[PDB]
Order: sequence, then C-alpha cells, then structure tokens
Amino acid sequence: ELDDLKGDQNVKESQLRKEKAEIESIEQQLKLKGIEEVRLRIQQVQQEL
Amino acid sequence: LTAQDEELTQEIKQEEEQKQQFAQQQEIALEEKKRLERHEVWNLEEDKR
Repeated sequence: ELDDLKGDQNVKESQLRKEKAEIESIEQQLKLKGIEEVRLRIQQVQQEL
Repeated sequence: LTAQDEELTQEIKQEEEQKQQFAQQQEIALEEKKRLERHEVWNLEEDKR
C-alpha cells in the first residue's frame, strides 16, 4: 500500500511540474508574441523537440 | 560481479530517470508548439487561470 501511495503521489508531482512548466510557457508566449518573435520561438521549440 | 551488479542497477535507474526527464521535456515542447501554432491570444489568456 505504501508503494502504491508513493507512486500515485509522484505521478501527481510530475503532473504538477508539467503544469508549472506550462504556466511558464504561457507567460513566455504572452511576453514574446509577435510575428518575428513567434517565428524565432517556433524554431527554438522545434530545436528543443 | 556484485560490484558490477550494483553499478548496473544504479545506471539503469538513472537512465530511466533521464528517459522520464526527456519525456517531460518532449511533451512540454509539443504543448508549446501547439500554443505557438493556433489561437494564441485567447488560449494564452484563458489557460493561465
């Protein structure tokens, strides 16, 4: 039971990290939005992928 | 062989952790690609909340 609970908690933590990163991404896109900026950021995201 | 087994255990554990790290980064990169693609303004303002 302890192992199952810890696994679930770690899954929740991973999702929390993902949501934090997506909030960061939303803020970054809000700051950056612009045709040239959008092109550069799309290129950066493609490179990261 | 016990020493080598311990080394392999640690290495496999760390490789799985790095695999999960890459999976997280890949998923977030795909999400940011989506948000950079279409419906940027309203999606950016709506999602953050």
